[PDB]
Amino acid sequence: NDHINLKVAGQDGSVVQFKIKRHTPLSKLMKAYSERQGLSMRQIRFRFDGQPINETDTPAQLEMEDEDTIDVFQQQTGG
Repeated sequence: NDHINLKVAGQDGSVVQFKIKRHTPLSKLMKAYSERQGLSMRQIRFRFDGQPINETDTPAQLEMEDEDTIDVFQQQTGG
């Protein structure tokens, strides 16, 4: 029954938690989050303690234990 409780805080004043294993990439959490929230899979950015992480993350997610907070933001910058 080992699961990581990630509390992602969206810039739109949205607080949502997710329960998953610490042996998989952020692609799962990011997708399930973006898909559940109301975004796209071509414009996302996860901020963890000022460290922009992509959906293809893993090492950092593995380093964690369970109690970790994140901040989902939307920044692309065109031009």
